[PDB]
Amino acid sequence: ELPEDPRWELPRDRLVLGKPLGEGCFGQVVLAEAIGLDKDKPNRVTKVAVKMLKSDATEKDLSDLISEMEMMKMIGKHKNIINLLGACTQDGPLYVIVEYASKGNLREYLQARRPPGLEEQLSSKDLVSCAYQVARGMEYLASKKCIHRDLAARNVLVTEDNVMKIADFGLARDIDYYKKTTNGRLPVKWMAPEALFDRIYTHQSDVWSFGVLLWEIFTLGGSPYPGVPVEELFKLLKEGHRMDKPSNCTNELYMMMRDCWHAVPSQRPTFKQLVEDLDRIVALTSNQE
Ligand SMILES: CN1CCN(c2ccc3[nH]c(-c4c(N)c5c(F)cccc5[nH]c4=O)nc3c2)CC1
Repeated sequence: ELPEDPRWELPRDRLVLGKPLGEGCFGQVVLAEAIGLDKDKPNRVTKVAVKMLKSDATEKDLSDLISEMEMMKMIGKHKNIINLLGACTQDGPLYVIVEYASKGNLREYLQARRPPGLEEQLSSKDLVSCAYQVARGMEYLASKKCIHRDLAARNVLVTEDNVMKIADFGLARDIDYYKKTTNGRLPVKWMAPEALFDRIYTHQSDVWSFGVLLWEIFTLGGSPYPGVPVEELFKLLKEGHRMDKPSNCTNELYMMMRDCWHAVPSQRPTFKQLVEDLDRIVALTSNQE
C-alpha cells in the first residue's frame, strides 16, 4: 500500500491514457492527457508521459518506480531535464506522470534530420545549441548531487519546441557489459574507464559520457566505435585510444571532446566550465551553414 502526497496527487478521472511510447520488460511509458493539471485552468488538457508497471511486476520493480518519483521530487525543476508533473498513487496502479517530448530521443531526432542521400535541417549554431542545453541540464543535476551514470543521446528527449531534456536521471542504482540496446548498441562505449574498470561513477565520469554525446551530435547520431565488440573496446581504452574528429566539427569542439576524455578524471572540464564555453561558442557559431 502507498501513502498520498497532496503536492503531486492527480485524481484518476483527470488522466486519459493513450498509445504506448515505450516498454521494458521493466515497466512501460504511455502518451496521456491530463485534465486541468495546473491550479488554473482546471479545464485545459496537457499531453503528458505516464510511467507505469507491466503485469509481471514485482515488489522490487514497484520500489524502483517509487524511488524514481521520490528522486525527482527532491531534485526539483529545470527547463533542460524531464520534470515531474503529478502522480496517481491511490486506489490503483502507480502512475508517475512526467514531461512529454513529442520529437523522441536526441539520437532518433538527429538521424531523422541528416542531409539527403546518396523538410527540417539543423545549422551549425543549432547543433552547438543542443550541446549547450544538455550541459545546462547536467550542470543543474550536478548542483543537486545527481550522478546520471548513463548520459547518452538516447537518454535526452526533444520537445515540440526543440528543447533538450535529460531523461532517466532518477533510475534505480541496482550491470552486464555484453548487453546491447534496442538499436543494437553497446552502452559500455559511453563509460569512463574508471567507471568501467573500477566501478567509480562521479560527475567526472558523466563528463566523459558528455564527450561521447558531443561526438553523437556533430556526427548527426553516429554510432560510437562501429563493429567494435566489448573485449576489443577495453584494449582501445587501455592503449589511450580516442574517437576520430567528426567532419563538420570545429577544432575547438573536438579539443572539447578530447578534454572530456582526459585520462585523469580531475583534469577533465566540469559541467559548469562546459556550460560557459558552449555559451560563448553558440554566440560565435554561424546559423548560415
Ligand atoms: C515510431 N516511433 C513511435 C514513437 N516515437 C516516440 C516519439 C516521442 C516520444 N516521447 C517519448 C517519451 C518517453 N519515452 C519518456 C520516458 F521514457 C521517460 C520519461 C519521459 C518520457 N517522455 C516522453 O515524451 N517516447 C516517444 C516515442 C518514436 C517513433
